[PDB]
Parts: sequence; structure tokens; C-alpha cells
Amino acid sequence: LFQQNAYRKTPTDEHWNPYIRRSTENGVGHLLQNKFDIMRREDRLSKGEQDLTERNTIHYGVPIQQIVDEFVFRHRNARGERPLDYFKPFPNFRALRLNRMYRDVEGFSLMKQRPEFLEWELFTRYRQHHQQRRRLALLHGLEPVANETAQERD
Amino acid sequence: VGYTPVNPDTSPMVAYSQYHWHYNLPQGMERPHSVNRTFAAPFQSNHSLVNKYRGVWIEFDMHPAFSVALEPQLRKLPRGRTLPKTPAEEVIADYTALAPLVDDEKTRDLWLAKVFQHCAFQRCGGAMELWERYCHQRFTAEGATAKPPLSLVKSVLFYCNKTDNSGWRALFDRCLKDGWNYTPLFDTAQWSFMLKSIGRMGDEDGVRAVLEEMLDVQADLDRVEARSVVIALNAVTNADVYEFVKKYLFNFGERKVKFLRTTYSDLRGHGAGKLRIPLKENDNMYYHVCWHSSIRSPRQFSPRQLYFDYTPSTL
Amino acid sequence: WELSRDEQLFWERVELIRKGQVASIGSSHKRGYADEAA
Amino acid sequence: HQVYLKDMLHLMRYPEPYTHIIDCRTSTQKMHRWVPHSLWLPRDEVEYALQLSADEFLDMYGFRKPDKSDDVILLSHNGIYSEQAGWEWKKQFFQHVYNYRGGTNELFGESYSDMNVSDVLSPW
Amino acid sequence: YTPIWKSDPAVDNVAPLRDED
Amino acid sequence: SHRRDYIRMGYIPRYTPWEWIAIQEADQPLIAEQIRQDNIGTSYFFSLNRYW
Amino acid sequence: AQHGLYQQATPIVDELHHQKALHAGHYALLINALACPRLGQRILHCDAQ
Amino acid sequence: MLSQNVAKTTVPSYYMIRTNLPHRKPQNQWEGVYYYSGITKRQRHLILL
Amino acid sequence: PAVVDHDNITVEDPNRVGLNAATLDCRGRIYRWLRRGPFFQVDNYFRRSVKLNRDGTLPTDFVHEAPLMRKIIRLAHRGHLKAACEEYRRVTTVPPVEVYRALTACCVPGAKLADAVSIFEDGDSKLFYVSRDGEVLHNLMRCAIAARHRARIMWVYNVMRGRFYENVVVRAEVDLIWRYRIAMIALEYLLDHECAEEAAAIYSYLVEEELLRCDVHVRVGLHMREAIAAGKPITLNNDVMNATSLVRDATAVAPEVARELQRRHAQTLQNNAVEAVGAGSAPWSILGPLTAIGPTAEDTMVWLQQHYGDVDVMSIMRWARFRKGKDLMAKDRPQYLARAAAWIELLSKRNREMEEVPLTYMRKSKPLVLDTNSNVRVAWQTPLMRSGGPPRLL
Amino acid sequence: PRNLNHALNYGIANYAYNRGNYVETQDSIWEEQTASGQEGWSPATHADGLR
Amino acid sequence: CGVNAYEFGGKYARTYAYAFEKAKKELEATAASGFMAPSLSHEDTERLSDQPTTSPSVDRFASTTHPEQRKAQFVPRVGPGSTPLEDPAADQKSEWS
Amino acid sequence: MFLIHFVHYKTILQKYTFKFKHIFLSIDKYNSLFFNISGILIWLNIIHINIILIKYSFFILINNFEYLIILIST
Amino acid sequence: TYELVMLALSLQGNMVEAESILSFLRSHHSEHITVESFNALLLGHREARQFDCCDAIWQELVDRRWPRASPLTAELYLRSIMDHANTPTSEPLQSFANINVVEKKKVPLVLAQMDELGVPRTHLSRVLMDEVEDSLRKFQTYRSRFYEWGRAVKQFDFIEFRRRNGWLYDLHLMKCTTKQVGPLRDFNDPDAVQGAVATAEIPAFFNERPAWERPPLEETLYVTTNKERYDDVRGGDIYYDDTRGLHDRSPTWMNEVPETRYDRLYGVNHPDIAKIGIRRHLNVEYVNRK
Amino acid sequence: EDGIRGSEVTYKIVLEGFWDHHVMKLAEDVCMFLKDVGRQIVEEKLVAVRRLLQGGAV
Amino acid sequence: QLQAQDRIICGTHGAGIVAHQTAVNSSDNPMLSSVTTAAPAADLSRTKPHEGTGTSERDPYIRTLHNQRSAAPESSVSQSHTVNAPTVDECEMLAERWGTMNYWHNDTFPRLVVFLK
Amino acid sequence: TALWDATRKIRSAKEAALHRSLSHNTRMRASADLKHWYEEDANTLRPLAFEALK
Amino acid sequence: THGLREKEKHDFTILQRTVRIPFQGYDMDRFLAQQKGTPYGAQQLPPNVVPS
Ligand SMILES: O=c1ccn([C@@H]2O[C@H](COP(=O)(O)OP(=O)(O)OP(=O)(O)O)[C@@H](O)[C@H]2O)c(=O)[nH]1
Repeated sequence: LFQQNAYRKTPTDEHWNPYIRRSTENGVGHLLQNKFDIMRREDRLSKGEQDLTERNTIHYGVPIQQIVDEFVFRHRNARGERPLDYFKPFPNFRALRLNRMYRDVEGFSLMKQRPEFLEWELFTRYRQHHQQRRRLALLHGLEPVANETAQERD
Repeated sequence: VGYTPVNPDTSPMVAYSQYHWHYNLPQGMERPHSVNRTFAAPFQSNHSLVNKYRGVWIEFDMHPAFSVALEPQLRKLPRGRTLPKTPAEEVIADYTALAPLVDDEKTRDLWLAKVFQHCAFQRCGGAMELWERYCHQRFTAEGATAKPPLSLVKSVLFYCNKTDNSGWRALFDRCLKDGWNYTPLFDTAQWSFMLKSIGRMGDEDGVRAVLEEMLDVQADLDRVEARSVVIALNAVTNADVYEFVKKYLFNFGERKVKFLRTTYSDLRGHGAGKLRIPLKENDNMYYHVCWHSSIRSPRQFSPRQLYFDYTPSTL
Repeated sequence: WELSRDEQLFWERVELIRKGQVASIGSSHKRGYADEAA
Repeated sequence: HQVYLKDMLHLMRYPEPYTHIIDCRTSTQKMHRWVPHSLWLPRDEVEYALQLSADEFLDMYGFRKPDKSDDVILLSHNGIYSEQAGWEWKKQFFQHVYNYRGGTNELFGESYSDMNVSDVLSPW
Repeated sequence: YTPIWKSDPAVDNVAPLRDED
Repeated sequence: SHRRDYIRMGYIPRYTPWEWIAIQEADQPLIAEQIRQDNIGTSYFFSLNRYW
Repeated sequence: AQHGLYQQATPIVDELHHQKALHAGHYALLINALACPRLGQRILHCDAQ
Repeated sequence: MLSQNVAKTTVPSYYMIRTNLPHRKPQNQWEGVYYYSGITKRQRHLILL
Repeated sequence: PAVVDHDNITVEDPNRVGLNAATLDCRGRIYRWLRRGPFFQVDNYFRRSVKLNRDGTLPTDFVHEAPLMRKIIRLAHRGHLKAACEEYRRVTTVPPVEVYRALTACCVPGAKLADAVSIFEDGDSKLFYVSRDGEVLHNLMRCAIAARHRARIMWVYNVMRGRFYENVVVRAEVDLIWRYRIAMIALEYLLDHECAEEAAAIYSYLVEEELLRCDVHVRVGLHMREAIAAGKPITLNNDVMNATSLVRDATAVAPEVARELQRRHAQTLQNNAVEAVGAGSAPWSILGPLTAIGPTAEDTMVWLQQHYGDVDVMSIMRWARFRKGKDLMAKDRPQYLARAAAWIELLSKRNREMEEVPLTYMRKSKPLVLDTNSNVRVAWQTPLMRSGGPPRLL
Repeated sequence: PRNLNHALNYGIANYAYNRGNYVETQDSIWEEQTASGQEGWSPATHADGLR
Repeated sequence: CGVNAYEFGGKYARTYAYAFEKAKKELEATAASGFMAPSLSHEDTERLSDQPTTSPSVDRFASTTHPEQRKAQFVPRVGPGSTPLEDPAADQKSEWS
Repeated sequence: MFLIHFVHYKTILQKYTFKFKHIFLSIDKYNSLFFNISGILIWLNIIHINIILIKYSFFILINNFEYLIILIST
Repeated sequence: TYELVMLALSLQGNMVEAESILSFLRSHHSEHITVESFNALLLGHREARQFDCCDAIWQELVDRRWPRASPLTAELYLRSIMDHANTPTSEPLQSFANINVVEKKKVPLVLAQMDELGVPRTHLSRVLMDEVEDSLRKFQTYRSRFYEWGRAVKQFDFIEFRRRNGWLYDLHLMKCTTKQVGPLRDFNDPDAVQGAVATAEIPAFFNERPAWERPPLEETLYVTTNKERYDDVRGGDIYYDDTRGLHDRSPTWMNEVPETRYDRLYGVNHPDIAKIGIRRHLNVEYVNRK
Repeated sequence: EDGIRGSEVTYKIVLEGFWDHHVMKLAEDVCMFLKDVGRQIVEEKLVAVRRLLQGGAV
Repeated sequence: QLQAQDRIICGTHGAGIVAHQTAVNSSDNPMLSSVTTAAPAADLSRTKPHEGTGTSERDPYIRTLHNQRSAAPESSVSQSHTVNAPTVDECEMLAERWGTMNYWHNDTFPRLVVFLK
Repeated sequence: TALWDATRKIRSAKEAALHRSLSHNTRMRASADLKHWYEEDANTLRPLAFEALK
Repeated sequence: THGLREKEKHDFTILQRTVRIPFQGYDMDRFLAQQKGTPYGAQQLPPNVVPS
């Protein structure tokens, strides 16, 4: 307790210092000053959005690169999560990363969660078919237009 | 190895050693350093500031009507940073003649303040008559309610110091908290001139009153001009005021006090010519200002001087 | 009023604490501190 | 942290409920007046006093033991014993402990001293 | 070198107040 | 700063960390004449003739 | 209204509207005056820093 | 007095002569130049007043 | 302390100010000399001479340099800019204000702005701010006008206001009257070339410094000057200010100015209402925010007051009277009228508000219920655009 | 209501397209990413796989 | 009748009254200063005579001159970024919005 | 006089926490890279060699301060 | 109308919608857009505390040079910069210094732009101009000062200033590092003798004994001084840590101090302090709470 | 000119070490730094441009 | 273009690879012998913005997500060379519009045929 | 409805007073309390409606 | 103060060494939903508890 409040006169004692003053650690209560701002906070909180007063401390989190790094370091190269192609000669930069699912598997329900025998090959061929459909699209001028309504798209 | 030591930046046998960074390691910066950001020093030059006005600014506020109307009279009086050489007799004649024609109080008094300032720079003695003729009646006499415009007061005070005049003490006194409360609005140069005059005239008591007010009003002590502090302190021969001045001397800063000593030792010294009126001998106050300086500076070790006579004892 | 009352209380307590000191110690004297030699 | 004569006169006329002014004067032979709103814990007892429970302290000194949040102003003849006492109060961790130097001598114009210590060092 | 200046006179600061009161 | 191995266990950053660059760059002033603004023109007559 | 005394302006405005002494822009003039911008000046300089 | 005022030199000896130990620190490349940005108590007070 | 005599230099060197290489005690001196900063010689020479006098006077007047300054002034008045600048080079001491005045005045007719500016900036904050002068700034401004340079006009205005350091510490601050004159020609230029922004800025400054009536004050001032040379008492009254020819004549014109404001506004309203439709007349023009003016003098002043009264209208009608020395009110009436109108128009925010063009009304939207584009949204339709349809909320 | 198509994947999220159609799903994703500026015509680099 | 339990009764009554008057006077100056209150620290004031004994401006530290004796606790705490806490320098205190 | 006897409520709630690092948490120390020393050569008056491990040395330090010393694969 | 709606949305901190309205305007009504929509957006982004947007909009407004920026615009942008500069980051980024001060260093660039744009710099509030003038004196210096700013007299004067304020910790010349940080052992070998390839001075918070290993609050309960042995040390370290407890006392203490009325309680675990106490005599009633 | 061959402004930073690998690795460091800062600035400018393209007065 | 980018990379605190449901309870495994069973989390407590009491994924030991505004990088797709479908609003004003020859004669959605029709 | 409108004006006036006070009072701001803003509201402040008569 | 919270954090970091990244499914929507028992036929009964 002595450490906390030794000669301390008020909780706002050290707030002559800007970087201490907008610390959000103890709460947001010293940063709300006029009614207007308080009401605004109420509103924004009820709508389920962020408090603007909360932004008084800038928190960059840990960047995704740093996270992935700590993971692969803690796992000593994390070989469970690497594609088997990482283990073959001269992997290109896409074999160099972890195993996340991409958007390409999304419409194929034949393979359920465990794909049975030959299913994954079938899927692989479907995927190819689509890549070629895209190629034809680009070739002949029919590709998605960012503006397009439903009849146009049809 | 030698009488000439290695210089640690240019020698690879220092730089690349085990106690420093070898050239085959990765060469990045070790830690960041924020010095200037954490604790910053305020700027004080060793040299005084080159553009500063260095005088008592008299604050000319005139309505831009009488300013045009009175121009051929005012052109003879000081404008900003310009000091026309017109003889003071002429200027006072012009005020006496033309001023009753002007109806404004504020204008008549700005004009008067210019006249006073002009007569302060030439050191003409017959200008206080103007104070007794116009101002004295509604400002200084018989508890008159009226409160003089600041610029006028500054001007008259400045005149009483430039021409050393007993009168100042009466005016100054009216400026404290119960009176006009003008004292906190004084310039540092104002204080400087006041102290110097009072010192020449030799009032310990004037010196004390003034130092007390300066301190209470939070004047800029360290930038009060050293010459004038010295001439003021030099005037102090009375036991009680003397006591006061020791205790007070602790209000200056380290640097200020060192140059109080330097300036003091010069004005009774080599630079005795620098003064229009020679200093008067205070051996006591001189010795004391030197002593004070010595107390407040960092102390150096000269062991052959201290222990010169030391003999050990087996008792 | 309160100051009067509280003054008297103060001396009552001083009186008793002193009497307790003299009683338990046995004499009215005390040692100094190790630093009162100098 | 210090408390000056001004603060002392102010607190004489305008007391605060939870500010305690504690008299540290050691010898009863030397103390003839009463600093207003003060209480008596002589310096010699402090180390013991501050280790009593609230109740026990009440029984030994006859007044309530200040909580550790409250302002505690210490008092002595010169301001020496009040200082040492202060160190005691600070070591039990009391958050506001002020010593009033020059204390009872300045208040009452007495010249007394807590300890006899002289400025002159005996030649080595 | 101490004392630098004469100590404050013996004046009693409490008396005038409690006398007014 | 969270990296406990920094020089001790042999980890030395290959790239200087953002936070450090910010501190370094925030310590020193910027020279005014580096900002390079000319909207008037070149002074043919007076500029090269200015006070000694 | 410009100094923020709306209370005192209300009855005056009422009585004007009743006599049909106000026309198009006049209303806009009053409604704009309700924003107190002589009070706004004072607040801006002193309070709101 | 001040406990950060601390001996930077060793006791004078022949070890300063007979050895390649350096007599000063090498300059620190990343420590900025010290310069003056900052104000007095007096100045802050003047501004506030 | 060492001091060099440039008259008395001898081989013997009696004062011993030279840096002797081999004497007793020399070494630390030599080392000091080798550490000196890039301008050391020059700076010391310049600061040990050339410094502000104890009175606050400038070092500017010296007997040995006087004829040179005279020659510079003379050269600049005959308009020889290069010869003058070439003599300015050989000046050892700070040159008097008169030199800077002459030199910039010379820069005006050929429009040289860069040169006027480098002159001014040379004399200011290098040489102790000799250059900061009502008159010098005035010339600077007249060049910026002549060069049709907007940003530099604002820059000269800004310099003229100054900052704490030059106003309070240095005490070189432009005279009140001069400030007024400068701001005024800057304002003429801006209002005439329709720059609402900078115009509004300078005008707000004139409002803040209580300079709106200043020209009148100056005229009153002159008559007062004559009355004092004659020996009669002078006074400043509202009556004396309304006895001025300026205020009389502006008061005379005011109804005509109002009627022009009204005619102009009407025609603007009409145009905007037509452009609304892309061209008949839209409902927009049918009733506008401007009330019709009653038939009387006081009705005119009242009307001006309540529609245009955030600006000070009277003083604007005064300022717009003269153009390039030509009095417009007493020679070209309609040119003057249109000018005063256009200025009062530009200087009011109220007028800006009531002159706006009707804009189309922006539809709010929600995202599609069956998501296809994030870019395609369901628009809201105001009951005007879809009649029928079930009743909807806002 | 937003949930009009819910039956087609019952209890899983609502989709405005036929999710049982691989091609149509992949196409729908294409259009989404085109709408948001992730996909579309961009100035080529020497690294982008020109072949 | 139970005054003497309260802080406005007895010996503390005089304090309350004092606090009362100060508040009044203080309200006055706030109304004069444009309803932006003066400094708590009384940094705002012309004269040293004016700042009250109750102000936080008053310096209570073991030592006036010696910096190492100017702490609150046993060692010298630092603010974020190892900035000095105990006695702040003029420019470290920023009054911003 | 006394009208009453009461029980002394107080609100001791700590709800805010301000902890400030003492200065010495940020003071410098001397840190070093550390590898296994494969060998050492000292020379001042007379040269002396110690070999702990014989391998191809990938790094070599030279240090001149009192005695010449060479730390091999250090 | 639209600029008032934007100003409303932006006081609310609703940036998406404010920016939408401006977009629609830009697209259909562009020739009518005044500065006050940019003002609205600036004020708004500053409220939502998005300073990169506050910046984006200013830079844009400098590119299109029309509508003309107003002193109010410059004021809002500058304020947003000061706001940015005074926000703290979280504790992870706070170990060395307060980063966000770098933002103030934008200021002398913005001021230069204000001159290119014809925004008079003397219409800025007294308040803002104080903050800006401060920001300036941190980062701006001229080519003049720059030639002279490294003189040793000024460097050492700065040191002297720091010495009179008792903060020498960071200064280079003036600090002597003492403590060395030992190597980490391996269970792969006790045998391998490690040696230092390189040495760096880095703050102690990188590696410091984990808070659960070291005694509880050290600063408060222990008085520690790092000092040098006077005696000749054959081998081992020339510095040691003299640590005593805050509460430490001579084992002989009771003799070293005057006698007290407590002394006859010597070596008694639960004394009845009620009995030796004075309250029982002082009070008439004396209820003993125990 | 288009693509790589044209610009408004060119900066060349000439880095100099005492050892070749020093200067090589410095160049990688500084290079990656300017890549990030450059992308940030140029992206900002790009949004300003896209807005000016969308519309504006003269 | 990962599947559920928002939910995983932007939404989740670990970026999906930190396991937030783990007990800090003591393990009999040799590597984990240093691990000590943790006291339960403090009840009404105010954390520092970068930490949490470590109860759930929604409340990690270490808060990875920034508290600022998040914005997807500005698309590198050319907006000036891309031609979208003609809108109503654009086609009403088609007579004032300035296009490229490619804008008038564009392969998909040519605007010249519209200016004419 | 009219009565309700009037009453609501009264209550708002009360709360307004409270707000001006809190925003200008720096000592109360020193203790950092969101609760200062809610502990006295229209219900609580004076004049009280059920006290009108007396 | 005893720093047991800091310990707890550190130990969490230690426990991370072991763990895998979880399988989130090929169709992730479907997977999440089925874990929650929402889709059709995905309903699990609560585990039968032995009465007390
Ligand atoms: O600090 C200084 C330095 C120099 N001087 C110079 O010393 C010269 C003679 O030195 P004095 O100081 O005796 O003259 P004074 O009182 O009449 O001068 P003022 O200060 O009243 O003007 C003065 O004329 C002035 O130029 C000072 O007055 N003060």
C-alpha cells in the first residue's frame, strides 16, 4: 500500500504527465469530462461498438508475423504444421508457410471432413476446372465487374 | 603502452576486442538512446540575447486619432527604438502649451509619459515639476481615488532612477498590493534601473524594500542585471539590512552568484572606470559576496593546500 | 470549549504515562542513546 | 516531508478531523505547554507503540492509533527527535508523515533541545 | 562557517492567535 | 524488449526494430533549411549582394 | 438570444409571430440566433481553450 | 554528496603507462547530440499567468 | 581581454594580441585556435562591434558610413536597383531604416518581388530587425500585389502581425496606422479578385483590432491637427466622426447599395432556380430568404442590418469608395455600386448561406438481403418518388 | 427476412447462392473478392508469373 | 443535537466555515476567469503572498537544494519511458486538452 | 455533549492501481555473446598456448590490453 | 445542409457515414464543395482518434488546392497532431521511451505547407500556438545553430545541468556501468568453458531474475547499495552489493536505547497490555473489550 | 516515361562501411525500411489521387 | 485469401495458433515439471490493455488484437483503367461526360451506343 | 403531452446546472469518478416536485 | 507482488510448446455449426448422469 499511495494527495496526482494521464489501465473515468462525451460513450457502447475513450492508450497488439514466429520457434520448426512439400528439394515460397485452409475448398461437399478414397483427387480436379473457367473468363471478357447488379451477373 | 594512450575509436584492437563489438557480428544498433526527450535542459546562452530591447518599454497605446492629430509634437518624442535628439526644454514647452487643448485623460497621460521618458534619457532635472503640476493632485495627494495609467507610472519611475531623485520612494510605495498593484507588471529592466539608482543614492532601506517586493512579485532574479545588484548591495552598511542581504543572497542561482562576485570584483577593480559615479568602499559586503559565492559553488579538492600542516598523532 | 477539554485530557494522559514510566523503570532516570556520547 | 510554521498556525485555527498532530517531546520536565490538538507519544516509546494492535495502543496511550492513510505531523523541541520518530513511523509504513522542524521552539519561543549534540567535531 | 546569519528572535507564534480568539 | 535472449543467448536482430527507429529519430531536431520551399522566384539583384 | 438569454427572447418572438410581423428570412435569423454565438465566442475562448 | 558523482579514473599508477587499456570511453554512435529544448519554471508560470 | 587595433598594427605588437607559436603558455591557445568554429573570426568581428545601444537605439548611425548610406538611398530613388545593391554590399555597419525603405520602394514598379523579399529578410532578424517597419512592409505588400501573388500577400500580412519574440522581446512591432494601411491594400486586392478565404481572415483581424473605423479616425485626426495649430480645443465624439465627409457620403449612398444588393440577390436566385432544372422556372425562386426593403432611409439601414449584419456594412461601403486614386462614388456610380455590393457579398457568411444552389437529395441505403455485391445497395425512396406502396416509417 | 434461403443449408449459415454447387460457390467468391478490390486488373510486375 | 458527531460541529466547525468562504471566493474568480478554473497548483498567480498554505505548490521535501533528497518513497520512481516522476521539470508537465 | 454512539464506516476501496518502476530497473549492465572456447594463446614475456578442443576454428578474437591474448573459436 | 449533417455525424464520431456523404458530394455535386466539409471530416477523425485519416485528408486538401484551407482547417489538423503526440502506447512499447512524441516532428513540415498555401500562421489559437512553439523548440533548428551545436562547452553544460538536477543515469560520459551478466549453463555440458565473444551495454530489464524468484518488493523493503571493496581482492568481483533490510537493527538494540515502561514485558508472547496500560485508570467506567 | 524509367524525384543514399559485408547488410536493412515507409506514403497519395479522380472543382 | 480471415486472423486473439483453452495446472511430464498450478483469476479486476486474466480466448493472457481502427489495404486494382457497368446516374449525365476512346467504344458496356440511343 | 413537455424542460434545466458545475470544478475532477455525473440527477436535485406545496 | 501471476503467464507460454493447431474443417462454416449441434441430424443427447 505504501508503494501505491505514499504521499499521494489524489488519484490524479501524476496527471501533470500526459502519458500517464491517458493511460486506460484503471478505467476510463478520468478521461470523461463533459456530459456530451459521456452520453456518446453510452450510445456507442449500447450499439456494441468500441468506446472512443478506450483509444486514448494506443495498443498495437503483437503483429501476426511475431506470433507465427513464436509458434514455430516454440515448436522447433513445427513440422506437424508444415506441408509435406517443405520436406522436399527447393520448396517455393508457398511451401514455406503453415497449413491454413484457403477459400478454394469451400463449395465441395462430396469430401465431407475426412475425404474418402480418391475424393481429394476429384476435388483437386474440380479446383483445376475452376481455374480454367477463370482463364476463359479473362480471355473473352466475362469476369466479375465490381459494379454489377443481379441480371447483369446472371 | 607508452606515454601516449590509444584512442578507442580508431584502434581495431580496441574496437574488435571481446569487450566491444567484433566486425563479424551483426553490426546493428545495440540499444536506442533518448536523452533529450527524457529530461530536457532549458536554453540559457553564455552570451546575452542580441536583439532584446534593453530599456524600459513605455507602451504607447494612443487612439489612432490624436496619434495623427498630435504627430508634429510627438515626432519629437521617442517612438519605438528611436531616440530623437530634440532638447527637453522644447518638448516640455510644447506639452505645457498644447496639452490643455486636448480633451482626453488617457491621451494627455500617454503624452506626458513620453515626455518623462524623453527627459530620462537626457537626464534633465526640471521634469518633476510636471509631476507636481498635473499628476500629483489626482494620484499622490490626500488619498485621491484615481489610479494612474501604468505607462505613466513606469515612465516617472524610470525618470527618478535615471536622474537620481528622492521622489521615487513615494511613487513605488503606492504600487504595492494595497495601492495600485502595479508592481507585478514591471519589466526586469525596470527593477534593474531602480536597484542601480537606489544603490548610488545609498539607502539600505530602499534596497531592502525593493528586494523584498521583487522576490514576492516573482521578478526574474537571475536576469536582473548584475551591475545594478552589485551597486545596490554595495550600499548596505547597516547591521540588520546586512543580515537580510545574506539570507536573501540565497535566492540567486549558482551562476548568478558567481558573476555577482566577478562583477563586484571588477567594479572596485580594473573596471572601476565603467561607472559614471565610482563605487563606494564596502569591504564587508564585498568580502561577503565573495564568501557566498565560494559557499554555493562546487568544492574542489586541493590536498596539498588543506593538509599542508598535518602531522599524525599516536594518542 | 473543545480545546479546553482536550488540553486537560492531554495533560491527564501525560501524567499517567510518566507515572507508569517511573513505576516500571524504578527510577526517574533513563539512558541516552548510543549517539549521545558525541 | 516538511511542514512549515504557516501550516502549523493554520492547523491550529482550522483543524482537520483525520490529521493528527503528534507530540514527540521526550522528557516531561521540559514540556510546559500544549500544542493545540496534539497527542503525546514520546520518541522513546515509538518503536514499541507502533507495533501494538488498535486496542492495545488505545490502552497504552489513551487515544486512537492513527490509520496508515491519515496525515501524521510530528513535533519536538528542535525537530530532531521528531525526525527520528518520523523514521519510525515511516518504517511501519505510514503514508503521510510530516516532520515540523523548529517545532516547539518556533511555536512557543522556547529554546530547548532534544539531544545535546554540538556542531564542532572533536579534533581527530 | 555556521551560523550564517543571526537566528530568529525568541518570538512566540501561538500566543497572539489564541489571544484574539 | 520481451525477448529475454537478446544478447545473452545469441539473438541479434537483423533488422533494427520499429520502436527503436522511432526513438532514435525522435531524439534529434530537423534542420529547417532541408524543407526546400521556393514559391517567389530567384533574386537576381539583391541576393548575392547581401550584408557582409 | 445570441447571448444565450432565450428565455427573454421567447415572449418577444411569440408576440411578433402573432402580429405577422415576421417573414421568410426573419425566422431563419431567429432560429440561427438560438445557437448563442456570442456565448459561443466566450466559451470558445475561456472554457474550451 | 551526489551519489552518481563517481570516480571515472583509476588511482594514478604505472598501470596507465604500461598497458593498452584506453583512458576514455569510445564515442557512442547512437547517442544524439545534447541540445536545449525546454523551459524554466518561471517561463511556464509566465505563460499560465 | 584581447582587442585588435586595425590602425596601429606593428611588427613589435605591443598589446601582444597575436597568436605567438613558441612563447610560454602558448599551447592551449594554439589548440583553442585550431578548434574554432567555421565562422569564428567573422562572428567575433561582427559581434564585438555592431551591437544595440544601451538606450534601445539601433547602432545604425555612424559618421564614417553616412555618405555611403546616403548614396545608396539616392541611387535607389533614381531607380537604379543594381547599382544600389552593389553599394549595399560594401556596408560595414547596420544600414538605417531609410535605406531599406528606399530599396524596396525601388523594387515595386518593376514588380521584383523576390528581390524586395530578400532585401527585407536581409534587414530583419539578421541585422536587428531594422527592416521591420510600417513603410518597408507596405512596399513589400505593394510588390506582392503587383506580382499578383496571393500566398505572398498572406505572407507579408502574417509577417506584419509578428509574434511574441519580435513584438515583446525585440520591441520591433509595426505601428498601428501602418498595420491598418497594409491590411487595407491587401484587402482591396483580395475582395477585388474574389478570394473569400484570405479576405475573411484579414477582415476578422480588422474586427479584432477595432480598426473598422480607422480611416475615419485618420481624417478626423487631420482636421484636429489643423485645429490645434490654430489653438482651438480638439475632442473625439460620435458627432465629430459623423460630421466627417466620409461617413456623410456613405450614409447617403447606403440606400442605393441596398437596392443593388437586392437586385443582385434576386438575379442570382433566379439563375440558380433555372440551372436546377437544366432549363421555365422551378419552385425554388418563388420565395427567397431576402425580405423586400421598406421605402425609407431608416428602413434601408434596418434591412442591411438584419440580412447582412454579421459584417460591418457601413465601413465596407466606405472602403470600396476609392479605386486606384479615382473616387468612384462621385464619378462612376454603377461601378462603385457593383463593387460595394460584391464586397459585402463576399464578406458575410450569412450571404454565403442564403446564396447556395439547391442540390439533389441523397438517398440513404441498406445492404442487400440476398448478398451479391457489397457495392450494390437497396436505396430508400422518399414518398415523393414512390406514390402508392405500403405505408413506411422514416 | 435475411434467412429466406436457410433451408438449403439447414442450421449452417445463410447463403444467397447454391452452396451445393462447387462452380457456383467458387464463382460467388470470385465476385465477392472482385467487389472488394482484392481481385481485378492491376499493372503487371516481372514477378507476377507472366508465361 | 448530535452535531458533535459531525465534521461541522465543535472544533471542526471553524474549519467548515473557512472552507465555505474559500469556495465562495474561488467561485468568484472562476466566474472572472471565464469559467475556466484557476490552477489547482496556483501556478497562475501574480504574488507569492497570494498562494494559500493549503496549495500543492508549497514545497515539502526533505531538502530544497539537494535532488537525491527530493523523492516521495525510498528510491526514485520513474514514469513510463524512464522519465523522472518525483520532481517534474517545467516541460514535462503538459497541460493539453 | 454526546447524543449518540456510532460504529465508524470508512471506504477503504483501492480500486485504482498506480505502480511506478524504480529507476534501477532500467540501468545498464554488460551483456555478452558466449561461445565455447576451443583454445587460448597468451603472450607477454613468453608465449603460452592452451588447447581445449581441436577443431577448425570458425571465429577468432584478439585482445591487447595487458597481455596479448588470442581466444580461438571463442 | 450536407456540411451540417457531416459535422453532426462527425461530432458523434461516425466516420463511415460522414465520409460517405462527402463521397456522394464529390461524385455528383463536386463544384459546390466548400472547405467546411473537409473541416467537418478533420474534426470528426480527430474525435474518433484516427490520426492517419486526419492526415490523409489534410494531404489531399493540399493537393487539390481548392477549396482554400482556412485557419480553422490548419488549427484542426495541428490539434490532431498534438493529440496524437501526447497519447501513450501500452506497456510493451513503453520500456525505452514514449514513442509517439515523433509525431510532433511533423509540425515544422506542416507549418512550411501553411506558408505555401497562404494560411497565415498567426491565426492559430494562443493555446495551440504555445503547444506548436514547444513542438518547434524540440525539433527545428537552423543551419546556423547546427554548425555550433556540438561544441564541447555546450555538451558539458548540458551535463552540468543534469548533475544539478541529479539525473545522470542516461548520459554517456557520466555513467559507469559495473554489473556484468553471466552466461547461461547447459546440461549438454558442464565441461565446456564459455567465453565472451562480444560485449554490449543494455538495460537490465532484458534479463532480470523472474519476479517469482526474487524477494518481494525490493525497492521498499531493502536498502541496497552497489559498492567497491576497499581491501585487495585476489580474485572474484571488485564490486559487491551491500543489501540491508529496511527494518534491520542491532541485536543489542534494547541496551542501546533508553529504558521504557515496556521492558518488564520482556520475552512474553501474549502480554496483558490492558493491565500495564493507562486507560484503565483514566476511564471511570473502563469496559475491557477482551 | 512509364514503369521503372520515370519519376518526379530521385533519392540516392550512398552508404559506406569499412568492411564489405557490413555495407551489404546495412543496404538490406535500410532497403526494407524504405520499402515499408515508401508503401505507406505512396498508398496515402494514391487514396488522395483516387478521390481527386472521383471529382472536384477547379 | 484464407477461409474465414476475419474470424481467424482479425477476430481471434492468437491468430488461431495459440491454444487459449489450456490449464496452467501442474503436469507430470518431465519438460513441464517447472509448471505450477495457478491460482484462479481475480474477480473484479481492472487489467492493463495488453493483458487479460487468461480465462478464455475472448480474454487471453496476452491481448494480440490492436484496439485501434482496422482498415484493409488500398486495393492495387486500377480504378481509372477499369470500366464498370453504366449506372442510372451516369447515363443521365452522359452528354456532359468526358471519356477515353476506350470508354466510348468499350467491348463490354460501350457508352457511345448509349449516348446515341 | 403538454404537461410532460414542460416537466421535461424543468428536469433538463436541473441536470444542465449539474453538468456545467461538474465540467468547471477541478477539485472534484481530481478524484476521478464517473459516479459524480450519475449520483445526482433530475430525480435527486432541487426543486423537488413533491415538495412544491410547502 | 509475489509475482505468481507473472509466473502463471510464463508457464502458459511453456505449455504452448506441446499443443497442435486445431483442425477447423475443410468447410469451416459447416464444421463450426456441427460442433454446436445446429445442423440437421447433428443433435447429440447430453451425457447420461447417474442419479444421486
Ligand atoms: O551592465 C552594464 C554595462 C554597461 N553599462 C554602460 O555604462 C555606461 C556608464 O556606466 P554607469 O552604469 O555608471 O552609467 P549610468 O548608470 O548613467 O548608465 P545607465 O545604465 O543609467 O544608462 C552607461 O552609460 C552604459 O552605457 C551599463 O549601464 N550597464
